[PDB]
Amino acid sequence: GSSGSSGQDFDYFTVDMEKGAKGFGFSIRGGREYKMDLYVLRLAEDGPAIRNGRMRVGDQIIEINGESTRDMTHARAIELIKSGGRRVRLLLKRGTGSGPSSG
Repeated sequence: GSSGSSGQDFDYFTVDMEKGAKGFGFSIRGGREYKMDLYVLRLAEDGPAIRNGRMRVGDQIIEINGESTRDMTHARAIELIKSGGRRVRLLLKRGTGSGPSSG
């Protein structure tokens, strides 16, 4: 009587931010175009992104605006952030882990 998928990935948390002076103030990298997942290229020091926190530079985006980030190209994810509007919600997880793995 057990239940649970296989593969204990990092913390699957969602991100919530709005548009700024020159946009959300965040970029992405990778994609089907390069045969790799979508990560956060960099962050805007003076943008609403770097102020959000939920998302940082060096993470892996598994979801974007609630749209499964699969079989998608860096171009798509780029249009999704502008397709939603001023508010963009993507699922990101920090590679910090659950803590010290020892015992």
